[PDB]
Amino acid sequence: TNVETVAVAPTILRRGGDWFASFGRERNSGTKLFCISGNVNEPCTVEEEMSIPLRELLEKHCGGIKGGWDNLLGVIPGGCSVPILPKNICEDVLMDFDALKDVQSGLGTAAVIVINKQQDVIRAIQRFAAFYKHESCGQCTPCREGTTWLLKAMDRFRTGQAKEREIDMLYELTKDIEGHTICALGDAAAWPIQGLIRNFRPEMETRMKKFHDEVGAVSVGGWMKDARVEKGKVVGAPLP
Amino acid sequence: VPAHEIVSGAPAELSRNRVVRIYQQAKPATQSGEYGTFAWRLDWDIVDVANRWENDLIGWQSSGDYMQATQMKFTSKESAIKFANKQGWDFYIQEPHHRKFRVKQYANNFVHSYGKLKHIRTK
Amino acid sequence: KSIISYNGNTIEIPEEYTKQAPNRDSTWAPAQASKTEIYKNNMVRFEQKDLSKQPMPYAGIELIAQQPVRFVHGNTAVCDGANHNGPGAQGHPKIFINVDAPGSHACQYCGTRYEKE
Amino acid sequence: LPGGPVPVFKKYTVGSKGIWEKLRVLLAIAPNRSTGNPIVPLYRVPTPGSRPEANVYQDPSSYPTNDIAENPYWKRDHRRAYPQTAFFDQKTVTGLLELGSEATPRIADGEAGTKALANIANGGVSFTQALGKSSKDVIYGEVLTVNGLPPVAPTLAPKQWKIIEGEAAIYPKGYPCRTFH
Amino acid sequence: AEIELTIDGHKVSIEAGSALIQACEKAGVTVPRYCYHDKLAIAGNCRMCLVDVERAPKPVASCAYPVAPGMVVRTDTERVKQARENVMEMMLQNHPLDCPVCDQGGECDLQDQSMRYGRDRGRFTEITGKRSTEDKNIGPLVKTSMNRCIHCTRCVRFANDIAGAPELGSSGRGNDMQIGTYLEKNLNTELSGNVIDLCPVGALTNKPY
Ligand SMILES: Cc1cc2nc3c(=O)[nH]c(=O)nc-3n(C[C@H](O)[C@H](O)[C@H](O)COP(=O)(O)O)c2cc1C
Ligand code: SF4
Ligand code: SF4
Ligand code: SF4
Ligand code: FES
Ligand SMILES: [Zn+2]
Repeated sequence: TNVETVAVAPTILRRGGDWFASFGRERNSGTKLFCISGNVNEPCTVEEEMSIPLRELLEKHCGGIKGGWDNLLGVIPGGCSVPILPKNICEDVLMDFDALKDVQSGLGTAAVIVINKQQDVIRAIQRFAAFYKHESCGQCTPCREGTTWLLKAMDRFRTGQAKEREIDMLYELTKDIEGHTICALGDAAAWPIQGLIRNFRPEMETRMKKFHDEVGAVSVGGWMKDARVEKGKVVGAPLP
Repeated sequence: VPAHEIVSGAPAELSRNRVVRIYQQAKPATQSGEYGTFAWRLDWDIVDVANRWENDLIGWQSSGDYMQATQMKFTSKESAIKFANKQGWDFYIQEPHHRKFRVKQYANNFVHSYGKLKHIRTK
Repeated sequence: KSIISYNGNTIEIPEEYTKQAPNRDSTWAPAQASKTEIYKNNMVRFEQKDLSKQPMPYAGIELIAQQPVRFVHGNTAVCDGANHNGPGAQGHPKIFINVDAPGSHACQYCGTRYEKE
Repeated sequence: LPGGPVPVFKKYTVGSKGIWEKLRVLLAIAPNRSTGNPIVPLYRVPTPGSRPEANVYQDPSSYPTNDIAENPYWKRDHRRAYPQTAFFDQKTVTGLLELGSEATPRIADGEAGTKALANIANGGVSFTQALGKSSKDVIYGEVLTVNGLPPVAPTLAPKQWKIIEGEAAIYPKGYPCRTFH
Repeated sequence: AEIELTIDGHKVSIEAGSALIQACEKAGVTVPRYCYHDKLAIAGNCRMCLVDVERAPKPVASCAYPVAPGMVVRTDTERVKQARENVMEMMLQNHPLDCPVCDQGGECDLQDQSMRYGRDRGRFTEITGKRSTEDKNIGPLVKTSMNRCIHCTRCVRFANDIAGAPELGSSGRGNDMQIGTYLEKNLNTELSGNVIDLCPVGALTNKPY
């Protein structure tokens, strides 16, 4: 068990169980350390009650968002391993287990990494997929062979060498890793890609059409048709 | 047992000199499949002069034995025996060998060492 | 070139015909059957015959050794062995060679050696 | 008359030119007849090893099969979805006559219906005994047609013929062969 | 002393505490696999023997899920066929195009299970492509070509347990895991030509043959 949940143990043994149970909701009860980071004006870590609205988390104790409330592109409650909340519904949201898993997402450890609008989300999620490829232990075949393919598709989608169906395909191969592994690193690596495809699909297709008439058109797998294999290397493509 | 070897058209040489073998095919050590290990094969023992020799010319495997490529499949062991002595053939029969059932647990891999460890698992 | 004809007879062939090919004299397999072996075995039927119009088609083990070694800067070297003037899929299947050990690693379909630099 | 006689300048055959064609329309049986020899600049140019269409060719495909992401193969496999031969002995037909059918279950007493199944599975009843035991409207319902007639030997797609006899026929009247369509 | 359960409608009795794969082998039900073997320990690496089990949210690995009473097991679920195609496509992404030069042509477990359970086509067509593994000289008896390894741990489990030669192992993380002696150390044991019938792919194979 975690370092926090036994560091809280003598306090709640002393104060009693129902003084702890007063805070939060019916099954979501008590306190939590919140570490709010990313693109806040004031990054800091709080100790605050569960079941709390995210707007009066980010504005009450964090200064505000860098650029105000309309400068919110998205938000990650918890660590790397839960999907994005887009801006539309994360005004209404509570930070317990209940009001995040009905928003298809997790509390996790309640790290809150908010996303600047002037920053790119697909660069961030390419970085997340590179984290999961580096940190995978490599034992079972779907996680180990999946994180490498997730990285190879996310670099390609970051610059944009793709067809508009391959995002579709990307969803499919996160569904492949999702529940077939030993530990939960496989569905940890599945989830941020799923949140990206659910919440920022036109964000990806804008970058893809930007590629499509800055450069010529592209086949499946990132191949262009001047792209050929000469001695050693691959030429013709800028190889993401 | 009716003797059909005189009405088959086969020569007398085959029923009086050639010994044949009924066997169930072994599970290969190569792969984990077991599909070719159910039918009973009928197969002729080789003749030592007539089996195979290499050609003068190119080195083709030449043969004078003609039952070397024939092989039969039967559903049953008693099917193969009934057909084999119905045709009047000298046969040997080979009994199959299945695997001994041993109980496996995944929790066997990490049980507690009281004395010397005497092993280090890997996984 | 005189070879003994199983009887103490020595039969005589020109030495341009005891070579495996006009590239290489010696044999490139442990069961390749030397030309002295072949001619020792059946010269009953190379009689009255021209050795000139026999095929002699140019052993490839030394035609691959005189090709230069390609140099790759990355970790893995890609190979298909295709031409790129031909409209279609020619060459072998595309395989990826690791170049990490000292020396040159050859393609197992084509034999073109690749080296990391 | 949609496939009737066409003149010989729509037939792709070398024919004739000059006043020799004016001679051969008088010296002919039917003037709209080719000579047999194909037109050299038209027939097989360019030669098949020299085609501009060969360098643009790509392998064809249908959409719900070449589709990269949504189909799995087990949904569009049909070699492993073969049906087997429904082999029926006489005692399963006795079972179908006496116990019933899955459309038509004449079985109450499910606990006792298993042992009512059992003796026919052992061979308690025989088949002509089942034909005598069974009702007349089960004989006219499941064995026979609902009108009491024998069922006719079934065909998959019936073919109704229509003899063409006018001048749309292939031989005019007087020839001993007819068009049947 | 025994437990009765149901696989595919079949009712089967097996000794208590066994593996679900042993229940499936007893009932005649064919379940595909890559890192299970009768004379070896149980590992859940290859993820091929996933199976539909009532009172379980996810498909469970049939080689390490123990036998319990009242068990209802299905193998012909649409979810199970989808899972087998998924795990097969995952296996095939980094496995090199060596079938005309591999020694296990008509004897490859991966290959015969790829027809029966795997996907028709392949979507692996990146420019960056498959990884490549360095060849590892083990000894004079075992030819070793480790691009076509699937990391089934089976050689490592064997030379650990039975041969008593602990020189084999798995060194690395992610795709940079390798199966060999880390120092380029020669492998002795009195039965070292037995690891080459054991590997399901042709990565460890026969050197004079
Ligand atoms: C890849 C992976 C990494 C994990 N890392 C941590 C961690 O760093 N700290 C932690 O407290 N739990 C971590 N967990 C969850 C642990 O399994 C955790 O110890 C356990 O599931 C729950 O312990 P608890 O009862 O305190 O919640 C991780 C899980 C996975 C699958
Ligand atoms: S999911 Fe975890 S245990 Fe399985 S291969 Fe990935 S890192 Fe290893
Ligand atoms: S082991 Fe792999 S490369 Fe070799 S034949 Fe089998 S599938 Fe092909
Ligand atoms: S060396 Fe062979 S048996 Fe061992 S893990 Fe690799 S592929 Fe499997
Ligand atoms: S054999 Fe059961 S998962 Fe590898
Ligand atoms: Zn090559």
